[PDB]
Amino acid sequence: RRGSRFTWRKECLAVMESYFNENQYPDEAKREEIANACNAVIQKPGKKLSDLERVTSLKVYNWFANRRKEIKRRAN
Amino acid sequence: GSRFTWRKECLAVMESYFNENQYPDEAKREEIANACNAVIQKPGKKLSDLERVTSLKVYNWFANRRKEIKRRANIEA
DNA sequence: CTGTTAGGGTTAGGGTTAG
DNA sequence: TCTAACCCTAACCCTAACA
Ligand SMILES: [Cl-]
Repeated sequence: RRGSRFTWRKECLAVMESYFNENQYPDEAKREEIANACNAVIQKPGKKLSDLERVTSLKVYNWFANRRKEIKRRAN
Repeated sequence: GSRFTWRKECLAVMESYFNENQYPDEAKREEIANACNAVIQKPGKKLSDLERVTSLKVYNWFANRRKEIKRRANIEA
């Protein structure tokens, strides 16, 4: 975990939250869908997405999981 | 004041460890803390809870140090 | 028997607060 | 002002409860 830390861009979070309200438990395929969705919003024309910037299904997973946890905790 | 303040000697000690490893575990942090206290400890005087060094404080400092460094890096870039 | 993952933890980067 | 303590949460580990 000592590597530089990834940041979710405001535009990705929108897609995320959109998909999150619909359903908070995306399956693998769904996560891939959301991943491509997010990438499509951030990729700059004419440039490939760096491996550090590209959203993967796993990032999406962890995001959902973490959010669920934060909510459950923030409900006392 | 009424907030914890790092004594120079303590900082020196901690820095000596920071240059070797920047992520000391609990046990190591105990060692470091005890080292610090030993130095700032005066005879026949119990160190007040505030000025007393603990593994948690060491932890906080190490983290803050790493972060300060990462800032200093971006400043020069 | 093989394979997934919820949700209980922890570690640590980038930033903000509080005294 | 100065910075120790804290906040948030990305990214992982672990085991029970499944399919
Ligand atoms: Cl931290």
